Amino acid sequence: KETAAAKFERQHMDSSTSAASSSNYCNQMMKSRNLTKDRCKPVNTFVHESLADVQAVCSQKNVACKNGQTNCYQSYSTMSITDCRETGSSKYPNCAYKTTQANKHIIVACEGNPYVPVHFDASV
Ligand SMILES: [Cl-]
Ligand SMILES: [Cl-]
Ligand SMILES: [Cl-]
Ligand code: NA
Repeated sequence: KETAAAKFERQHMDSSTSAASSSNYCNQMMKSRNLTKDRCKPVNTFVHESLADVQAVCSQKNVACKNGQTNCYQSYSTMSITDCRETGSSKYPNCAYKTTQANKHIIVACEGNPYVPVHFDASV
């Protein structure tokens, strides 16, 4: 049974590459992180920074989350990210994703002790 912090790591951290350099990155990563197991997760962002750098966002700019909560934090700097989105022709179990690489500020919700990211809210 997965902790919220561990779920964030599994869904959103990819420190092993500096960027998505292939159109098939999302198809491979959504599968290997078990985000296509019982259904195709429609949208998911991977962050290509160290875990420490992403955890540090919880001490950066405090902003509102989309849902009105006030435990969201926006990174001061831009980060390398890859947005993965199901294509219109995708449907389980043959999940298919579009890969879009970008450099953007990330916004995460943080909780707990230690105070760490538990939800990916958006990128700007
Ligand atoms: Cl898993
Ligand atoms: Cl996401
Ligand atoms: Cl402020
Ligand atoms: Na947790």
